[PDB]
Amino acid sequence: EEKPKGALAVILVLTLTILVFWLGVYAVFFARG
Amino acid sequence: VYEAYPEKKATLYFLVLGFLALIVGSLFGPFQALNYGNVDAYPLLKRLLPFVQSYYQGLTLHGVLNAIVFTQLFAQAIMVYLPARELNMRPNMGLMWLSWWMAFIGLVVAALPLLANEATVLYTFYPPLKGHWAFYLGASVFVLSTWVSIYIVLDLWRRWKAANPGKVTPLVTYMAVVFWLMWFLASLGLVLEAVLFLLPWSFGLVEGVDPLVARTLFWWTGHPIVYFWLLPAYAIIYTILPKQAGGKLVSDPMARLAFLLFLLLSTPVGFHHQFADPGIDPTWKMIHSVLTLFVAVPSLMTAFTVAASLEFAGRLRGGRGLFGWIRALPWDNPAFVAPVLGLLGFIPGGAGGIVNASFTLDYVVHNTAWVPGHFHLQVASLVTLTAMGSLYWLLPNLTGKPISDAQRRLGLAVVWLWFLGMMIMAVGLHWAGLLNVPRRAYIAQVPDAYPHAAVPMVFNVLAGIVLLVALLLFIYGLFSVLLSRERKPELAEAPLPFAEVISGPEDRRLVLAMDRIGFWFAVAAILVVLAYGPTLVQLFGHLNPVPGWRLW
Amino acid sequence: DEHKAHKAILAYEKGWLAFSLAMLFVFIALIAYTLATHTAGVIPAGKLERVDPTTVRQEGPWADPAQAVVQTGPNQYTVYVLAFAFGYQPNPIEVPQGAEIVFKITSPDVIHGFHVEGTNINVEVLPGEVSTVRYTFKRPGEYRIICNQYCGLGHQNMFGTIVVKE
Ligand code: HAS
Ligand code: HEM
Ligand code: CUA
Ligand SMILES: [Cu+]
Repeated sequence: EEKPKGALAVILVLTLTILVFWLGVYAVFFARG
Repeated sequence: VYEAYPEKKATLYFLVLGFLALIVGSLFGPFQALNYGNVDAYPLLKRLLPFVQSYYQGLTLHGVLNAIVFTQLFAQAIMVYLPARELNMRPNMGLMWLSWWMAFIGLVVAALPLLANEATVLYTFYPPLKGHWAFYLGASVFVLSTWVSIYIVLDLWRRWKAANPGKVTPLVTYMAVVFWLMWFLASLGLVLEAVLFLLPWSFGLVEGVDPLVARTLFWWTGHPIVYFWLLPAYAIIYTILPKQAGGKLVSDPMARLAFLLFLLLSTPVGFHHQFADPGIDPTWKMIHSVLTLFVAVPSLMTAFTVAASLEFAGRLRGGRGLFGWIRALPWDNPAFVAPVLGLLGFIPGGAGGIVNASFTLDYVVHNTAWVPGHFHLQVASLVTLTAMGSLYWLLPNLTGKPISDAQRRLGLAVVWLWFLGMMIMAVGLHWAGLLNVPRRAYIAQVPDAYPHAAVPMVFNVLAGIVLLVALLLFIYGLFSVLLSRERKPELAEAPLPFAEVISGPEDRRLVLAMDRIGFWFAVAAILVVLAYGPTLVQLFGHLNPVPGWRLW
Repeated sequence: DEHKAHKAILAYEKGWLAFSLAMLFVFIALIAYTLATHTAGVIPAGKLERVDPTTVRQEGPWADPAQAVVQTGPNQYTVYVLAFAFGYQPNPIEVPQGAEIVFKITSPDVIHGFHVEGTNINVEVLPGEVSTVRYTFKRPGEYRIICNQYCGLGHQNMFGTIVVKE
């Protein structure tokens, strides 16, 4: 039919989680600097 | 069923041996989860299992049986059997049973020392920690079993190319091929470690081993080995799951590309396990960091390709809006469920991994409980669950024994529990890790050491009980399936539930390129020498062997 | 349908890859950033420095615990630490804050972890090699060292202490 809205949904969650994790720990790294 | 598909038997023997290992290893799981919840359950286990000597004997057995024995035997099952049935070809049976005997002789030989508290050295076995020779010789023979499996598949592939001159390798076989080639290159680290150091050491030919070169060679194999665990699960997710879901694999070329990229980038990344090691150049670590980031890409594609296929599947099943396709999936089918949930946990799992792989960020969590949090979402969740759910189509196909409604709902409980527990544990372990709680530690025997982890220590307790119950239910069900004398021969001769593949015009030219495997295997082999060559040359020049220790 | 879903699927796939490579290159940039800052000290030194683990506490800079710290610059102190089967010498380690401490850690037996709780000091310590790391303490007080690499039955109990004088 059309745009994989669902798949795009999933990869968005994936992307957001990655950012929570990556940015989250990147902070903690400087905090312990 | 066995005389014209005798591959069917050999494949069952791998899977059985593999599910026994999984059970025996997993027993220690609950106790370790409790240990990380500050509850000491080991005097109870030591009563039950009188051979167990320490928390650390337990941990060795938990790693080795699960992440080494179970996972290898499941790949040797799937990544031979799935190509065999797609090609409808018989693997060299002489060779196939030889690989099984090796894996079984190897497993027994190593077991004897493990169970005898003679090599409580964990599944990493880092020198100078010195295990009993039969541990090292057992492991060797166990892992060389896969070298027979490589051959077997290459043989199948050559033979099929001969009867179909110039036709493109079929999907599963292509996966299997790049798979086994990638493993071959990857195994070379460990084999050298064993052949040059750990074997003569344990035998007493030498009195020392350099720990730096030993752990370098270890990790050359060490990282790809996890892909070796993952890809058999990926193969099932790409080519069988979408059929279980009621849809199709939306892209053949994507799956090929994902797998090709694993062939390329699986091995040249080991330094992401040695970020905190000395005597390795910081530039080489930054390089290996970037290539590690790249090795994420294949799984990033996987995620879209696979999420599309299930959206599409959801759509044919009468999907609704943005989220409708999710509810229309076959949630009553454990074969669909198990691997989907595995994929859910894999999202937090991947984000975990990418963090670990960011060089300087590794120092935050390296060797902490966060690392076990990361990998239980990968191997103990995605891989194990896909492995578990897959019994629902694979076991009948091999044995001719059907699956009753009860066992189907039993499975569904097992699957949800295992998933919830793992998730609960994952919150626990990550949280404890950020809180500096180390891993590989018997921390419930020093109760006042880490008070700051009060609340995530609860989760760890909770997981342990949930995952205990799930485990017992798994054993109860699995045996209920193998011990019943129900047999339909006709479902044993029922073709695997391979999925249809959607394909377009552009495919041809791209797929064609990817079917230049010999060229890609040489590209992959070069990347390995470029990444490890300069450093290994530098360590081997300056070998500093130190003597062995037994500290248990 | 089906075929129409193919193209669209393959199209958004290419977009997804473009975006994912871009996000990874952003990560690659922010790491490179830390490699240029002070916080990069914690990366162990690249050059090999070979010692004897059997002669380590009987001769050389690890033999005497009293000689462990050494002023080596105007605000630089090198500390010679030794992590051994189930402890850390010297214990506790004493250093001034706002000074750059350069640790040089080894073992006489097997592999240990050196993880200073509350910092970025997380290094593996190898018998027969020297793990060299650089750090500045900005807050004073008692920092706890943990062995986070399995070293034997007494591993869960291997702790140390760093003392950074205000
Ligand atoms: C089988 C398990 C293995 C996988 C798979 C795995 C993945 C990664 N890991 Fe890891 N790992 C590291 C980096 C990564 C990276 C970059 C990835 C990547 O491959 C991750 C890629 C994954 C993604 C990018 C996510 C894709 C998500 C998907 C595909 C799911 C989408 C879900 C859908 C579509 C479902 C939706 C369905 C609906 C119905 C809505 C690093 C550092 O770079 C360390 C060192 C830590 C230290 O200091 O010790 C490390 C540590 C470990 C250890 C510890 C080893 C030891 O004992 O010393 C093990 C066993 C392990 C296994 C595994 N690891 N890893
Ligand atoms: C019954 C469910 C399970 C539970 C409750 C569980 C629990 C744990 C815990 C708490 C640890 C941390 C121990 C420590 O760091 O001292 C651990 C370690 C580990 N687990 Fe599991 N686990 C389970 C299943 C699995 C499975 C299925 C696999 C692989 C197929 C697996 C592979 C590993 C590995 C490789 C380690 C690391 C051992 C080491 O560091 O050498 N676990 N497990
Ligand atoms: Cu030293 Cu654990
Ligand atoms: Cu890795």
